[PDB]
Amino acid sequence: MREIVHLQAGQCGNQIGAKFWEVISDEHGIDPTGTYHGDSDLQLERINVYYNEATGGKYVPRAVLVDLEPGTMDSVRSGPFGQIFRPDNFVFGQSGAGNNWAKGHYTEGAELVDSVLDVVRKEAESCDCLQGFQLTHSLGGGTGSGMGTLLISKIREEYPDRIMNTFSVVPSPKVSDTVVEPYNATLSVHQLVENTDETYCIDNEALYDICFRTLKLTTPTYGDLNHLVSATMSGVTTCLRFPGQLNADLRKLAVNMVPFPRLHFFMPGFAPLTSRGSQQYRALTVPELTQQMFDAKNMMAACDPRHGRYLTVAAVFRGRMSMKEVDEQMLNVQNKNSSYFVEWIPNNVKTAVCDIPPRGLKMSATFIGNSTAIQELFKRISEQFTAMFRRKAFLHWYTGEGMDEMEFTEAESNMNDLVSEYQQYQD
Amino acid sequence: MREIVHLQAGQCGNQIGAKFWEVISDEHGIDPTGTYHGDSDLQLERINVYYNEATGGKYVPRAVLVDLEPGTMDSVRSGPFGQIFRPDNFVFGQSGAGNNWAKGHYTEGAELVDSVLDVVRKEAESCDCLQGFQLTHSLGGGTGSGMGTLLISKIREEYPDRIMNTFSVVPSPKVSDTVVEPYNATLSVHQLVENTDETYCIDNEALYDICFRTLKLTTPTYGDLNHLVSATMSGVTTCLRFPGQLNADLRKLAVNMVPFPRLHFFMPGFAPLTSRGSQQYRALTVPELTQQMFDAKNMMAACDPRHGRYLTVAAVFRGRMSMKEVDEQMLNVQNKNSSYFVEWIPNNVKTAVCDIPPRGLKMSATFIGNSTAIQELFKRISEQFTAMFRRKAFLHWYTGEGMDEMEFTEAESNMNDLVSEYQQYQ
Amino acid sequence: EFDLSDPLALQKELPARISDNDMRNTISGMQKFMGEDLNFQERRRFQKEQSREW
Amino acid sequence: RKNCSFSTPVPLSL
Amino acid sequence: MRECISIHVGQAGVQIGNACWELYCLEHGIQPDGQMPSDKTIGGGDDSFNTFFSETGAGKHVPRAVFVDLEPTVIDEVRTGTYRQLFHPEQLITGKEDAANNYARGHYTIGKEIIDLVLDRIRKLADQCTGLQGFLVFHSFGGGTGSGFTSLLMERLSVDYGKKSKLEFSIYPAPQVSTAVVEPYNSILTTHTTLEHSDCAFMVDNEAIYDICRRNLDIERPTYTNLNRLIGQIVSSITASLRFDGALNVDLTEFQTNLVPYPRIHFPLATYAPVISAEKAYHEQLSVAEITNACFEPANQMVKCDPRHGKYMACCLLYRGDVVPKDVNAAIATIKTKRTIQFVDWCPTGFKVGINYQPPTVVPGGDLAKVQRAVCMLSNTTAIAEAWARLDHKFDLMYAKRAFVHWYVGEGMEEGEFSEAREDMAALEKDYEEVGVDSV
Amino acid sequence: KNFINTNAADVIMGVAKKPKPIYVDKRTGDKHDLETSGLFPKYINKKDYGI
Repeated sequence: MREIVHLQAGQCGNQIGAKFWEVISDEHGIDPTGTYHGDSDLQLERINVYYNEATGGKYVPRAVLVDLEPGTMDSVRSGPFGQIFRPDNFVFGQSGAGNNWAKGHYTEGAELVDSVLDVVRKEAESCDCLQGFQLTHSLGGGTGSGMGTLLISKIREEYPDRIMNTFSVVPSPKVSDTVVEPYNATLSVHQLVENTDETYCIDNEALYDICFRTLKLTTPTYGDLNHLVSATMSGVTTCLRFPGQLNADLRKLAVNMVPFPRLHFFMPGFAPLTSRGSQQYRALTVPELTQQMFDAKNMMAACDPRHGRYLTVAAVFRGRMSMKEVDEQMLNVQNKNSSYFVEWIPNNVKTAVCDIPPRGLKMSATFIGNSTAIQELFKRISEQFTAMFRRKAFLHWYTGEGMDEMEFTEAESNMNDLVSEYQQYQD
Repeated sequence: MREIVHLQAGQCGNQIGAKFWEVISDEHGIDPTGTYHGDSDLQLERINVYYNEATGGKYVPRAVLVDLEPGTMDSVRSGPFGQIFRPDNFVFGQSGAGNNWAKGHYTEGAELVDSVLDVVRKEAESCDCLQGFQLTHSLGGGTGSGMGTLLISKIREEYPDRIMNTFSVVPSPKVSDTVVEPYNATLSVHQLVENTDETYCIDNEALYDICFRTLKLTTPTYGDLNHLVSATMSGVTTCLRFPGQLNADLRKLAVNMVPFPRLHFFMPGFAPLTSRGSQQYRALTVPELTQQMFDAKNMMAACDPRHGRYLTVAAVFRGRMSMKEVDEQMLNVQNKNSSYFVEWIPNNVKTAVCDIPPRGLKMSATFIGNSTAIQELFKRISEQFTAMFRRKAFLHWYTGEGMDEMEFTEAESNMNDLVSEYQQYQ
Repeated sequence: EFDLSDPLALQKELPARISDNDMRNTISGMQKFMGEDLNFQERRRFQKEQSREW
Repeated sequence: RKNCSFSTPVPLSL
Repeated sequence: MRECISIHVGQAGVQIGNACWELYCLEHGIQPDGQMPSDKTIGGGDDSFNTFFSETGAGKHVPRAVFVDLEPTVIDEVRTGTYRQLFHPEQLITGKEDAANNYARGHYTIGKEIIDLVLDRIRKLADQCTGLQGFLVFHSFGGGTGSGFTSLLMERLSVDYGKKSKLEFSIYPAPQVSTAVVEPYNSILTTHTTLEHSDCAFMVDNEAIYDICRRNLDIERPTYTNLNRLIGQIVSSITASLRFDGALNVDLTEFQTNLVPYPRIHFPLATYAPVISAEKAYHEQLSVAEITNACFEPANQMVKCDPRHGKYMACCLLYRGDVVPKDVNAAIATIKTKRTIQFVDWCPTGFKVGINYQPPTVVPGGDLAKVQRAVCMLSNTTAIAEAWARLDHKFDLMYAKRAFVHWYVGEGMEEGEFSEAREDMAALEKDYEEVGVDSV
Repeated sequence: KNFINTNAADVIMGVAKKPKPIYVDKRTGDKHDLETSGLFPKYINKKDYGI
């Protein structure tokens, strides 16, 4: 009735979304085969936001998996919940991109874009009132960022009123594993700013800084980095599936976050994460949850909001919890610390309370924050673009795909507007 | 409602930070594993002064244990009472200062104040209405004296109205363990007075004047010295945690004790100290508490008021006594020693009474009081800093860590005036 | 709703993971993680035995 | 060892 | 007779409606499934419920309410709850996509989409009443459908129904705490466009009701269930002179003629005095003059503005329980003699009294005490002129740089309506000034 | 480029997107278009009506 069509692209996008569906299916009591085996009644009431219905009482997700190489479809099909996906939703080309934005955008990713848009137009018109889409990708590869922005351009030229949302994993600066990634990421941010409603920023550097510092894990892997992205991929959409004392969908947080239509890059974070020895030493009350949304170490971007000004702030609270204690603690963070808040917006906080917590938990909390300390995420990409671009470094890999050097020069200055557009609100 | 964060620094800051937290956990009835096995129900009322509360009935202390090397601090995690502190609170550097006040004040200790001020702001804004922090450290090493003076300088500026107490372990003149310990300690007492409100002095030579001369033990240990040190650390905050007839919080124990904010140097003493074969031959009576205090054998700083004047003197009584005996013994020891008090303050003795005795006891007392007989403590530390600096004895350890010779030069010029501040009442 | 305003709810409570073998620690409850290693030391030891024999 | 039985296309299989 | 058509709008309106209609079922005899326990008299015994409940042929009572929302997740626990059989299913109107804290989405785009469906349902409930006193409106200024579509409910009510009395309760936004960021654009634009269309408008805000549940009742951490219980005990005391036997009767028409002197000024403020806890009514005698003084107390007020900053334009006292008509007089004469209350110069009469015999009801598992006397109050004060000044403050703040204005311009609405509905309010700030001057 | 001043000119010098009219029924929000259904009069407005 308020359906969400999932899109997900690349090896990064197909390995984030495979764990996210293991989070949702347990949250709604769905087995590895698909059948419903829950206990409550609220688990089967708004399941149609994310799940279709097959025959025999078996639920199949609305997920369309996209890739340019054929080797990340076998990883997902034969994983833990790989048998819940309809096999027509998998899209794969028989030759990759190989860390290249141009092969993603023009050469290889344009013969594959017209077969996914025959899939998504079959899943988007099969919704009673489609709320919007989603994306999950990375700005470092070829098919995550090249064709992953070709798709968004075709969506927002075809369904403009609907919500387009992105969970971007923008490239990590100082744990980096590709020389040719700043060409991919700089060329991809003009396509984000004109064709997305919201966009979240995730760095894999700052997902490691949780798993070493906060959780005190011995050997984390990418299975515990996808485990945290799905924690905040479900808290944004938890008031759409479970009732509350105060609701907020994906649109009401978008109405209340962006003041100007070019300023939609945010910073998620999830509160009740506890290390294994400190698990028994903590109790679950309300100020235990607002001390870890707003802690600057907790954030899922590797940029610090003490260097900038919070334009607006969100919060999503889950559990059965008191409306006075919710409300009095967000006034509390506004008043002790009032140089991290913009003047011209007097209240900077939106709050929402959902009743049904994550399974086995009593209370929970989620965050979405908009900053002028996120123009420090693009200037560390600009400094490593024009340091490399001014000597025409890896340029033969891109210009021989059918490009031009002026197409680079505009993506210098279209992203350099967002540096100086955001800059005038710190003044 | 009157929480006290406990702030430590050093090997001495942990070896006092261990035995003290044993004898609150016996005073307030806490097992070796954290939980409560008490008898009364006055043993849970004002226990939020020192303990937090986790789940399951677990009371974890509000203590920050800080060091610059983990060698002496593994011994704290695996002691008898080493499993009641949370493991986040242990702050430890990977390279110590080691008997150098300069290393701990600029090069290594300014790089370790980064995360303690995340930790202490966690343990201060968790308190509902904080009464105040408390220091206890050594002035010998560079962990306690080099960085610990820089802890106070930061937190006095951020939290100005609150309270900063200290137990300075200033090293003794004749017995010592460090050549360069005048440099470590003369240097710190100029940066002490601007940032501290109330100070004491615990000299370990004065503890050897007890366990040989009063407790009659042949073989003392530091564990038998931290018993005496922490017998007074509880005795100051006893009114806070237990009810009485006439209470005294640590705010009130200073406001009758500091006539000016450079007169804050007090010498503790403690009443029930009696040998095990001399235990049976004394009655726990009100004159027996006040006869051992004003005797010069007992005082916890090796400095005697026969030279000096009892400027102001305090007293904290524990036990369930009759307070007129408290009132008459104070006056009959005030009239007799008529040369031992100044006369510009006519009443000089301050009083409190607390019902609950110390554990396994009946009556006891504790003394707090400044004098001009503690400018002699700084006459014997700045006679040997000018017996050492005049020909530049260990100076290359100090100038090459980002210093100047003015910072030494201003430090004598406090000892010729802060001592001359004390001198005018003679 | 007395349970919200109990005076002893913090005593009458359980931590989210009493031990490593507890039933209510699933994937969505984010207390239990896959890459914590309790088989680390035995696996390293048998690796060293395998190396020695090779 | 690599097992690419799921991912090979139906034109090109065994 | 004496019927009242309740209209609840928003998630705030629905969750307040669930609180009130549980109170009304217990206050009369109605079970949660509609039926009474069998009437055990000859014919129809008691017909007191007709102001709120209708009756079918079979002995089932269906409320005269309409529950409105634009998100489906709020009414779907009314539809599958304990009271799922009490409500006729067509009275509960849901949308498919909500207004998302936009006035403009809720006024021009999504509100106009759904206006004519619910103005067909209020015809059917208004053609069942032999004598209709007037509607009730339950909304909150903050949300989209609580501000946008609610303001357009009142406008199309004025065309269709004329000068019929349209009361409204509201949740005015709080001064310190706040749910949302865009609430000043919502709250200004709806007080501008309901201004000539609404008859009366009572306001409370949630921060003040927080200050009573924590303090007067001994309930730490009040959820919205404990706030919504107190709102139902104000609506019940306004309407208990219509259902139960009274010594002095007051209708729903005697509030507009006795607290609204001037056309732009229709803003009275609610208060309810003996809200007390069951450990602290074992000690206190609750007389008639002991609870009169506690409606004038700035602590026990139900909005976060002090009446002492302003002048009492009128009053309206609602006495409910075991009272005497002489001790009502014996307390009002005392209150006028204090100089810490100050009536406006041109109001030498002041008051409006109401005395009702049925004591207030005990809800099983509720908050308050079983109290034998009570007082409700709706008073109109000049001390609300400090409340728009904290709303002109936070409108001109984000409007001088024109934040969030693109979320209303492209949503079916021109931009000159922003720079006139704050100029429209700018006269109301001086209009509250000149009634604050004495006639020299 | 001045964004703050030009972001306000883009909203004031513009037209509001008028909606396609849609009505509901059933109390579960079944939405239909208005013109294509037989309710609102459209086909007597044609030019060759009655001739």
